[PDB]
Amino acid sequence: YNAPSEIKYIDVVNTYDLEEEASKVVPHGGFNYIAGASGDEWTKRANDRAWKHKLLYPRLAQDVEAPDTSTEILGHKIKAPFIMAPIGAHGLAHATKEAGTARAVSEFGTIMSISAYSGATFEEISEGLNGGPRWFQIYMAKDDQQNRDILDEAKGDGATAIILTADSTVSGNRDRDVKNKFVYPFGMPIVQRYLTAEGMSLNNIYGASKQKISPRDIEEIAAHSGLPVFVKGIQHPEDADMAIKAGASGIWVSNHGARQLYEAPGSFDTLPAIAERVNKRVPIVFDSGVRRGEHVAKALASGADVVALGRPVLFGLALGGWQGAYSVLDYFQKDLTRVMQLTGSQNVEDLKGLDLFDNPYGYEY
Amino acid sequence: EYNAPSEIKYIDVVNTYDLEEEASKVVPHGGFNYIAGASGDEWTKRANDRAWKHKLLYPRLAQDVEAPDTSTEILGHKIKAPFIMAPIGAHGLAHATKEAGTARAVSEFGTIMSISAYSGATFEEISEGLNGGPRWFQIYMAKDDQQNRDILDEAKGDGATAIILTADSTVSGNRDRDVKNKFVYPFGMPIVTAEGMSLNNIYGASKQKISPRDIEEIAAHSGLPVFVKGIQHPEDADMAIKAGASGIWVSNHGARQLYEAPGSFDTLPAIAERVNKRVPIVFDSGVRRGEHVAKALASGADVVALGRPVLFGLALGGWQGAYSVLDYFQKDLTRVMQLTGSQNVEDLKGLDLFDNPYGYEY
Amino acid sequence: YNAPSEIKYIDVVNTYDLEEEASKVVPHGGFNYIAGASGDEWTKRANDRAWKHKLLYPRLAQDVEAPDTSTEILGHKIKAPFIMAPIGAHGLAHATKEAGTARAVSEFGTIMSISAYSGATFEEISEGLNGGPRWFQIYMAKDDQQNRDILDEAKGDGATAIILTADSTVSGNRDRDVKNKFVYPFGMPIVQRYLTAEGMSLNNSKQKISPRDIEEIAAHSGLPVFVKGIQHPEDADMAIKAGASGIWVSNHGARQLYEAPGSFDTLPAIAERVNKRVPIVFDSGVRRGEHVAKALASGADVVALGRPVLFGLALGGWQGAYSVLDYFQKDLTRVMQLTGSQNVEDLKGLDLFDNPYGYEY
Amino acid sequence: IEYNAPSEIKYIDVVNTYDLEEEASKVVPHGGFNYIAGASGDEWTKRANDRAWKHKLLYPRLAQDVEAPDTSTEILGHKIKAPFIMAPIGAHGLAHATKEAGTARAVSEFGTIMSISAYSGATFEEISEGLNGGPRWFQIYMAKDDQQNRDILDEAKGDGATAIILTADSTVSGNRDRDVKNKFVYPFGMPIVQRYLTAEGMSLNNIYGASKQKISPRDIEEIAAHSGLPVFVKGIQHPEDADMAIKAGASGIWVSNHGARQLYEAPGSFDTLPAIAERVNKRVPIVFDSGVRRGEHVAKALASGADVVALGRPVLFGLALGGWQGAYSVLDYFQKDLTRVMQLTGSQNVEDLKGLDLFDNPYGYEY
Ligand SMILES: Cc1cc2c(cc1C)N(C[C@H](O)[C@H](O)[C@H](O)COP(=O)(O)O)c1[nH]c(=O)[nH]c(=O)c1N2
Ligand SMILES: Cc1cc2c(cc1C)N(C[C@H](O)[C@H](O)[C@H](O)COP(=O)(O)O)c1[nH]c(=O)[nH]c(=O)c1N2
Ligand SMILES: Cc1cc2c(cc1C)N(C[C@H](O)[C@H](O)[C@H](O)COP(=O)(O)O)c1[nH]c(=O)[nH]c(=O)c1N2
Ligand SMILES: Cc1cc2c(cc1C)N(C[C@H](O)[C@H](O)[C@H](O)COP(=O)(O)O)c1[nH]c(=O)[nH]c(=O)c1N2
Repeated sequence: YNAPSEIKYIDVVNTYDLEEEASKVVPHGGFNYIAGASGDEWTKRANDRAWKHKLLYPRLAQDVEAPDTSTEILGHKIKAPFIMAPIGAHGLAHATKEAGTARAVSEFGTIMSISAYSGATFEEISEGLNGGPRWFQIYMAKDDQQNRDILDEAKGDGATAIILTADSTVSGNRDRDVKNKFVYPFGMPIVQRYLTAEGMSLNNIYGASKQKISPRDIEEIAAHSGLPVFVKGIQHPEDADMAIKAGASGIWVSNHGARQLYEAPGSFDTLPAIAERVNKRVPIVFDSGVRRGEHVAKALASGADVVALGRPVLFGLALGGWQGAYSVLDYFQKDLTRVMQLTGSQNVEDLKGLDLFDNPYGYEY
Repeated sequence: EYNAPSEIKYIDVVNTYDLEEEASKVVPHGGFNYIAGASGDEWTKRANDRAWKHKLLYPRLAQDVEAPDTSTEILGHKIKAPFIMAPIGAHGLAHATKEAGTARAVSEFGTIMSISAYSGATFEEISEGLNGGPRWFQIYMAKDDQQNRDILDEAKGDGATAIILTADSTVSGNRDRDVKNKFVYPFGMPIVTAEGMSLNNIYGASKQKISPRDIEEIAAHSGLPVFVKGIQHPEDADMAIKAGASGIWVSNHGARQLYEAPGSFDTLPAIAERVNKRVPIVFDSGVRRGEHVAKALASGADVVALGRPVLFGLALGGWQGAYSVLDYFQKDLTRVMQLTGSQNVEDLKGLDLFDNPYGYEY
Repeated sequence: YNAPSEIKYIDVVNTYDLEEEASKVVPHGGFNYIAGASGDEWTKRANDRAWKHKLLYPRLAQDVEAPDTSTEILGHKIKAPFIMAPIGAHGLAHATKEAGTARAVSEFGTIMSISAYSGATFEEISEGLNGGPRWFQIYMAKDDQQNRDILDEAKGDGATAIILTADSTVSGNRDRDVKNKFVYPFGMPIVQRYLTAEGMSLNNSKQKISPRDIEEIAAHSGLPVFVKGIQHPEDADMAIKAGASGIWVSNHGARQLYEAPGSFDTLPAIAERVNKRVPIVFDSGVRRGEHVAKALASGADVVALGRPVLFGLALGGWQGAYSVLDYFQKDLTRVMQLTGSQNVEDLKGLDLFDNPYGYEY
Repeated sequence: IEYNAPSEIKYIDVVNTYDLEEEASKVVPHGGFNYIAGASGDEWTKRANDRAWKHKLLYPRLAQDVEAPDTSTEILGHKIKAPFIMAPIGAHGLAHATKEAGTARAVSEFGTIMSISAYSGATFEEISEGLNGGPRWFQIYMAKDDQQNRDILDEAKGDGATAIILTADSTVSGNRDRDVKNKFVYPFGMPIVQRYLTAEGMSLNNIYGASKQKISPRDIEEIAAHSGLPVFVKGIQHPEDADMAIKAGASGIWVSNHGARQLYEAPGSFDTLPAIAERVNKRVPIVFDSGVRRGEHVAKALASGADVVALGRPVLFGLALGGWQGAYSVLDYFQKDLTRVMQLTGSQNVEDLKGLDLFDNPYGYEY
């Protein structure tokens, strides 16, 4: 597996163009694993086109200058209201793998989410973070003791929150991966105890993780870890009520980048109903489709506290390693700064109160 | 000479849409387009497909679900999954084993075979393929009353446990591909010569002046439950039940009949609300994915019926190819059940759907 | 101007395909004059896509067989609920011009509408009609005596209604014709007196038409008057108050005001306002039997056919044009059977399914 | 900074304004052409500006007793030949060698108002020569220094400005991908704002960056008080800003999204107009811009609450193709296009336009 190895900053004009650029340096199978989604990818398109449903207003004479992008979540002060989404197997994108992404995220000044399906060990990632804050995303074992062990190792590494990804009890129908017969070209050291991953398909990896996740799992992870728990993959408001009742300390609105259930809504369309149900009882992280500063703003305006970034950071990693990934984070901060100035937002809380224009015509207008 | 493919093999289905173009490589041009095509410029066939994006499924989490059960029961038949085979004539356009091949797939899978009155096979040939599997017979009514009595008696003696009255084909749809290819039927219809006849003249020999009395007459004569097939307007569901139907079969004939009509799935909720659980509902016209099976049940259907994708599987692999399509739908549905929080088929019928007012382009 | 000249029936699978086929035989300028519309033709596309806003239901066990397409309008018995729209310069499509269309229309058994801008004389058209019914479409002159004279000649020819086309007081912005520098290759003998049109552009007649003109035409001719080009219901009220005997809903095939609605979308509001006081003719975008049915279900009494008939005339002279009329009758017969309509009055009562998603569904 | 704008002067036959874009691309240098034509992001909001016109459709009306429609109107005491004015646009020398004096001559001779951008590549004296006494409004991009604003406003008023336009939607630049990809810089100076920067060799983000970011309602008040001229506030898309501007002493509201050159993933400008017009409630005049390309658009804007529209890109493309005569051709095209529309809609005069029923099209562009 010939992963890219260039380390360089990149001049990001927009994040969309990074996809085709990365396609020229990432091996075909791996690239399509990263870029692809379920079915014919209509719901991935829906994640993107959802942003045109609610439109931002420019606002004038707002007495605003030098907008402050910084915010705080679960005690962590971060440079902008976005974090790194949990993504396994960064080694598909770049030889420096999760340690590269970790270096970008910590240097930038936000929170790194570590996937249980990382191709790097806790020690390797921690070397890249150099003290930076991190949250750990568990894919649950069937065996309780193994979940206890993974959680203890995560916390001992320094995790300050646990993310339970519950929308992948089985694999999505990822036609690119089926057609390419994709299999991992390396191991997953954190979950190996219950599988190695090298040569396995993702459907069999998700297959070893727990299918019968219930609200008791949320309660049990919360009690065992003593850390705030996010429940990730929520698209229906009832699950936010369920998660909060079961002791969750945050809601993570996501459709897994459209890699899971097909013929489902664009994730952004689901956010307002979820935020209304949550009603600020706990923090909300939003993901699945964020590509612009305007998207960050619209998410916050619609009830998110922060967003999580995925594919664009991974494409940045492919093209330039840690410096490429950092270039993408920096882009988002600068992009957001512009949008804050033009929308009349002095600070992150102002973003959360913006009026949005309803566009009933959709993408073709 | 019509020379259909004859190879029997399993196929690895990634999705059923790709089966269309794959099947086009092995089926004679004329026959293929007869199967694939629809009325006018096929806008309503596209509508059947795009309607699925009007109501979107939610993923649901921590639902305490594992190993979802796809089994269900309809009019006392226990079936492996909530889909049956739609009645389609002339399977011989797809594969040399014709309706017997589809029958074997359906029977071995474990669902119900619907036999078209316009099958290219006899009841005896189809029965060999079914090897005892359940079957329903779909009638295209004759003008002559005794002929209807005779066909129904033969169907029932063959083992039919329900009758399907297809009433949306009193004349043929405007099927441009068949006109432009100058296609005509290459073999007979022995249950009802058909060979060398256009479909429009075939439908011409059947009864045009179908009335509610016909539903009453078929039910009384056969002593079997009768489904009325082709329904798109809720008043017809009411009429059919009042006339003695034991089931409603929501369909636009795969968009092969009236043009510039709705996508079938968009018609389902108003029909199910009108039926008000009085009789079972079968839904068809455009089902291609497990997501579609789930959305139809969530919208008031009890089962769906499959058509073109199974024929395309038959073309590619005979009974084994058709079986592969049925298996694909069962596994596809299983995934969807797991991700939506559905442990069983009754759970599918209760799912919330997300309304998408933006339609296909979003 | 090398117009098509051959005469033969044609196979019509659908009318949309006639446009491309006609383009291969009609001279470029004249073809594009017939086919084109204002601006970038968005409103011509809207005329077409409007049919997907309201969708037909198949209906079952309706006790229907051998549907009857026939109807009557102002006492004329016609074979199907469609007439020929008034279109000038049929010579652009075929050497036999309006006499060819007239033969098709009379042989079929409907009403011929004669444009004041016809390339043929009344006598030439009359020999094609062989006694068949005709209505005369006037484009008003500024001079009152010229209007009197034209109406007298039309009535003398046998017109049994007058159609006042009032949506062309100035020309639409027809980019194809501007880009092609289109000019008529022949004269317009009926309106000669006030212009010869050979060498003239269409944009080069009365602009200040008022309701009084409707009154004066009705009073002078003693014939029923249709007011043609209506898209707003207030104009239906105005026209009926002014003595009109019919309302002709139309946007001139999208050749007039640009960035306006598709004609079918305007029909229900106009039919509501008319409230059955007078008959309604609908045009602009009819291409299928389904469209005929939908127009009737939405308040029209008949529709008028235009471009597809002209494309048929290009392809086959009167027999070509006849094939198109026959196509529409057969197409409607299928639709009637499948929708549960025994007769034309049943079409007028059909439920339609609302499609809020539009063309891409 | 090599830059070779076209120089030929000729009338042009305008069939429609859309076609002028491709035609101008043949003769305007690449960077400057794409600076004029382009917009933010992937230009979805520029497309929205254009497709918004299909949301509300015109009715033809019959037997209206209308002939020879009169396009003349009046705004803040200026009698103009048609209900459109020239939008403020800097650096006209990117389009044609004759620069802002070329456009000024066309606008003046046609008989409407010239809006002069603070970022003009021409001095007041050079523009005034082109105007030959014609009416002018001055568009300020504010300095941070109060005295420099007073000086600019004084010079503008001395030159003959009869209104001041505060463009407040560009406190920082939009994300203009074409200009980033092309590394666009201005090839000449901006004499009116040089005092706070020159612009030659500078990127627009750094010129906007020198202008005032922290614009507040007090700036509107101070401009109005200092100049003693009516002040428009330009770039409004949200009705609250119309309330704000009037409360602060504005004499007019200029609805605009800057040609989609500023905030991305925002509504098409025409879609915002009715809510603004409802809030304004005829307290002050409304200028509308961003996407006007046809007489139908002028009509629809007036029917939806605007008093006049402002023209931008199509006039610059005309300038590129023919200098002042090319620009004149574009203005004339608009007057004739509007006249046709007025005849067919039953509109005898500009006030009738403002009263037109519109057909609501909930299907949008694809219908
Ligand atoms: C390649 C790749 C791999 C993974 C993911 C995504 C992608 C793209 N996602 C989902 C991820 O956290 C996030 O929800 C999406 O990346 C957001 O969608 P976009 O990146 O904005 O398109 C994911 N989520 C998770 O909780 N654990 C994981 O290991 C992975 N793996
Ligand atoms: C080739 C072919 C032939 C037939 C049909 C369909 C097709 C595709 N259909 C309609 C069929 O029962 C069912 O309604 C459609 O197949 C459903 O549409 P899809 O297959 O999902 O597109 C049909 N229906 C019926 O009742 N008797 C018949 O003989 C046939 N024949
Ligand atoms: C080439 C051409 C020429 C004319 C027209 C149309 C066309 C296409 N139309 C309008 C005509 O009566 C009718 O309203 C349209 O043809 C209907 O649109 P479709 O033909 O269905 O697209 C027209 N109308 C009229 O009253 N007098 C005329 O002379 C003409 N001329
Ligand atoms: C090349 C160019 C340059 C500028 C502008 C636009 C364009 C296209 N615009 C905005 C302008 O006044 C107006 O809002 C838009 O031109 C209207 O959009 P359309 O031209 O119809 O697309 C602008 N606005 C302003 O107040 N001062 C300026 O200097 C400029 N500069």
